[PDB]
Amino acid sequence: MELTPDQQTLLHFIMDSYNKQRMPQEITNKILKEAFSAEENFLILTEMATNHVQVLVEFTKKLPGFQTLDHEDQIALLKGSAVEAMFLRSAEIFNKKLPSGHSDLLEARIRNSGISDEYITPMFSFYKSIGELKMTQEEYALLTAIVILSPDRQYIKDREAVEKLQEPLLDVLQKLCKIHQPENPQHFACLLGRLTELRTFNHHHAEMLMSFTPLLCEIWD
Amino acid sequence: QLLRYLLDK
Ligand SMILES: CCOC(=O)c1ccc(NC(=O)c2c3c(nn2-c2ccccc2)CCN(S(=O)(=O)c2cccs2)C3)cc1
Repeated sequence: MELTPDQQTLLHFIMDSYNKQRMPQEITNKILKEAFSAEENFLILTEMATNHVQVLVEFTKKLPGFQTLDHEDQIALLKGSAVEAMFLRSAEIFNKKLPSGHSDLLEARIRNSGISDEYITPMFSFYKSIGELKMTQEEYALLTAIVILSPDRQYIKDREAVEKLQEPLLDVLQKLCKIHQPENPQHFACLLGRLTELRTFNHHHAEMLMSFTPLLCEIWD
Repeated sequence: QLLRYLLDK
């Protein structure tokens, strides 16, 4: 069926936060003008990943009911979703927001930034599988909100309070898949199936760190 | 620290 006026208010409020968030021009111009080397390619990724942490906190702050949660759970939800939310945002940027040369130049930069092949190949297989879904900005905004408000995270004291905030967002997303994709009735299960693929990046990222920026060090280690 | 600042501002 169709979204209720209550769900429309909830979607508009999420989009108000998500749509304002953009990659700065100084970083975008750096992808095309900076020198190509393993050290410089790694530096651009640090600047990008740092910017995402400020973007994540700003989006999470506006999520209805997040500010009413226990302070320790607020930190655990941010730390637990930092990696997943970044790759989901990376998938959106790598499959959409690119003029003519940025797409291929950034791929070359990621591949030649000193990150091992065992971590590189799953990234691009995830970007390609997500790109086949042909998701809209609404679906990206909701999936990010669902990734952040995950009650299954480690060291969460009040998991039920997280479940209460997540459930309205899964319901809006379920209704969106039925409306914009009625010919593919299994589209919703496919979106959630890509989340188990997103979760495998957590162990890959931890391994990559054992082999920055004050903000990145706090959210990671 | 930096997370709490960004969270509470
Ligand atoms: C709408 C605005 O959104 C944002 O603010 C935003 C979105 C995405 C990103 N993405 C990235 O920083 C990023 C990384 C990688 N790829 N990749 C990427 C960027 C664009 C497109 C596709 C992929 C691999 C290495 N990691 S890392 O955390 O391991 C790392 C960190 C340092 C050294 S290595 C980071 C940044 C900001």
